[PDB]
Amino acid sequence: DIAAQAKLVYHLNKYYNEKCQARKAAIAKTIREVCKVVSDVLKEVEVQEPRFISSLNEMNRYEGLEVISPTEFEVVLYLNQMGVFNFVDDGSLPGCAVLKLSDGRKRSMSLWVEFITASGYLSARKIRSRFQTLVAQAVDKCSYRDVVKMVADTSEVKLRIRDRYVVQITPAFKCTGIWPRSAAHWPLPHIPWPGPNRVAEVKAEGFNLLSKECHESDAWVLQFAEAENRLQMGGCRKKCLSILKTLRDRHLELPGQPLNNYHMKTLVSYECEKHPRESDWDESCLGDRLNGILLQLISCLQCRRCPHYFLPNLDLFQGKPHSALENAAKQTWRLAREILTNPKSLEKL
Ligand SMILES: Nc1ccn([C@@H]2O[C@H](COP(=O)(O)OP(=O)(O)OP(=O)(O)O)[C@@H](O)[C@H]2O)c(=O)n1
Repeated sequence: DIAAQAKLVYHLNKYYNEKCQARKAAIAKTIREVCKVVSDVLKEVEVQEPRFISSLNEMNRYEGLEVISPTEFEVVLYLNQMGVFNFVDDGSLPGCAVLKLSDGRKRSMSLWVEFITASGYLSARKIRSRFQTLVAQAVDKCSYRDVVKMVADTSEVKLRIRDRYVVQITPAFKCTGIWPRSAAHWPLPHIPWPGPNRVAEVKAEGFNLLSKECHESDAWVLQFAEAENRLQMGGCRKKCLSILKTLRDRHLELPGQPLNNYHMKTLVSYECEKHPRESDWDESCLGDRLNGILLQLISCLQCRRCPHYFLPNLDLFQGKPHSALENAAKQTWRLAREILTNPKSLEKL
């Protein structure tokens, strides 16, 4: 039985060294060709409207870029601001928050003066709509125009590149020096994880406010990309996450798109709360952690509920038909059974 647990760890590491490493290289190649199209479209916007500056810093990754699928991405476009707005998060719009002007006048003081309502709120929808018109003009004018169209029938700004890749470009503001009320419960009082030292840097990472749709209202959607990534450092956590994203790409890309990489990302964080010790994420525990996550994934699909890690009131399955979730449970179960029954199957997965 030690041989079987050891056998699972061995073949998972081969899977990580082979399929996961190839996946990282292939997506990096796709990201490279997709971002130079995005940079050309965005630099066309910025000449027409300098407030939309391209925050595509390669820094060695592209800041603000998130992978959803081997062919789908989201670029977070961070907008300069003066800092005249107050962050307001009551639970009136779950998973959302609002930016209000600090006192009555000084609307002239803001860079986005025309987008502040009479009530004094900075409108996410008005900013995205203006941004959409600018992008729709850029994709007809830029050098790459033959390979970029803009996706239709959506209020989101999405570029379809070479009829293969889809990129959502989401305007956003970075919020530092504040933790949101909707996330103030975290970290849980009892759970040994993370270390209080780790919590203080995660909260120092801040959070983002994104202009996209969710659930009329027009508020900003909360997002914790940078906090999430700092949270999952240490041990084999990220190696586990990479294996999950790879298995999902190759075997759980299903009709209706019930599962995406962010589901895997959320489950790893919850598995960290269920196993808070650093020794639970030792390299020898890689098989136990992956098994626990896959079974946890099956439970979420069967229960029709997969809560957001920082915003437990939010369900990451909301809007997905139960037939698609049930199909994903049946495929995830059969996948987890094959891996556990014979880890050598990973060679051909
Ligand atoms: N902002 C980003 C995100 C991704 N990538 C590239 O795309 C690959 C796949 O990213 P991801 O879906 O997050 O898979 P991971 O296994 O998590 O890659 P990593 O461990 O490097 O984060 C990464 O290896 C990285 O090289 C990038 O260049 N810039």
